[PDB]
Parts: sequence; C-alpha cells; structure tokens
Amino acid sequence: KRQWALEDFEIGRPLGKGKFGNVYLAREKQSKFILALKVLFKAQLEKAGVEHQLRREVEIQSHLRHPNILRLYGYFHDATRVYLILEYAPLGTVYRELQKLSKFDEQRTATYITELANALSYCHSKRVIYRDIKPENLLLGSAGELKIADFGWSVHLCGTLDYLPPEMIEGRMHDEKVDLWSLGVLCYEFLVGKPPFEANTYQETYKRISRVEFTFPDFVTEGARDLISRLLKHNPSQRPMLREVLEHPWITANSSKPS
Ligand SMILES: Nc1ncnc2c1ncn2[C@@H]1O[C@H](CO)[C@@H](O)[C@H]1O
Repeated sequence: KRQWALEDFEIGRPLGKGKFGNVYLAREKQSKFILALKVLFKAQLEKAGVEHQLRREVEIQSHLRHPNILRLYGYFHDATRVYLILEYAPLGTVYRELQKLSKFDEQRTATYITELANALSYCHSKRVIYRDIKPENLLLGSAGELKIADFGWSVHLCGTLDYLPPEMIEGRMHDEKVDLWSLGVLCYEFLVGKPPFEANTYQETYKRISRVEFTFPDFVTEGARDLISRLLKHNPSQRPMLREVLEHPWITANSSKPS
C-alpha cells in the first residue's frame, strides 16, 4: 500500500471507453507488472455525487479478494484526474463475447452462473451487496474464468432498468436477494442473447419488470427455465439461496466449476 503516480506506469492501448473515463492497458515500470489503469477526471465526477460514491466503491473493492472478483490494486490522483489501478483481464468482457457469439451454450452459461454465485456468496459474507451486474461489467481471465469488475454501486433512477430487480425500481427497500434476481437475468441473457425484460422504452421495461413479464424461446431447456423462474420471482423471499442455485441439477449437469 503505497502512493502511486502516473510516472510509475507506461500506458498502452485503451481497453475500454466510458463517459466517466477510459480504461488503458498499462505496465508498472519497476516490476514490469501488467494491469489495467482506469482514468477518471475529477470534474466529471464532482458534477454528480459520485465523488463520495467512488471513494466507498474503492474502499470496498480493495479489501475483497476472490478468484471471480476483479482485483483493485490501488488508487491515486493528479491535479485534474483520478486513476484506478486494476487487474487486467486478457479475454475481455462477457459482453463482447456475447455479441460475438450471440448466445452461450448451457455448459458455458452454467459455468458462468456458478462462478458468479461463488463470487456473490463471498460478497455477502463480507456484508457487501452488489445490486448492478451486467455483461459489460463481467471480465474474463486468461483461463476464461468470469470476474466481477465494477462495484461502483456497492452497499451493505436515470440509467437502464434491464438488470434491476422489481424492489429497487419500485422504491421498496432491498436485501441480498436483489443479487439473486441479477443471477436470473444474466442466466436468461446468456442463453437467449438478450435480457428477459428488454424493451424499446424505459417505461415499457419498468412495467415488464414490475409484472415480471418474460417468455422463453423454444430452444431454452426445461432445466434452465426452472432455474430462471425460481430466480425471477417478484417477491425477494421466494428467490432461492445461492447454495440452492449451486445445487440446482441444471447447474450440476452442465457446470465445469464447483459450488
Ligand atoms: N481490467 C480490465 N481489463 C480489461 N478490460 C477492462 C478492464 N477494466 C475495464 N475494462 C473495460 O472497460 C469497460 C469500462 O469499465 C469495461 O466494460 C471493459 O470493457
């Protein structure tokens, strides 16, 4: 845990683009360590109340260590900018992989779900609840293992509703179960190629989520449908435990990874 400066890193190609900031491949000069460096201008941040939100997000991230959670090594700032030192994921985002492939097979989906659940169980133990997870925020390691990247929204709406649970959008207070819903949405999107509540309109998506209106294409197997339906209950209480998800026969049948 030391203070870092831009002089310390050689900066490479951009890994990703974002309005808040851009992510660059970087190499630490002393160790030749390869990593992603995330650059945020203070001003863009200050304009919105993120400045407190970013500091808590950084605080939460630094402490967490899991195979399926993207590591944050450190942070530093320059007169006009904030820089996040992040683990680098060679195989990139699941999002890019999904739009390259268009859908995932059950074996790849089940494996991703299992890794997600494991990562989620670990977060809950630390009293960290995630709330926002989407293929854009999922990264792949050299082994091809899923990693949870952001945490920029972590706790113990003008933005997209696609992955938000009914309780959060309706203004009801929310608990861990919120993550179980996220798992159900992701599992659907992996298999089908689109999130279950996708719509032309924020207002339209609101209603679909609120009513929990989703249908399955023919190719989705009964095993998957059962898992999704359990995950996607309107009442958080009905939603299964992570352990229950890990033990689901469909997960068990098709997963590479352990519970
Ligand atoms: N460590 C990283 N390795 C690879 N791509 C990353 C990394 N951090 C962020 N990104 C990319 O930048 C985007 C913005 O966070 C991500 O969705 C992803 O595409």
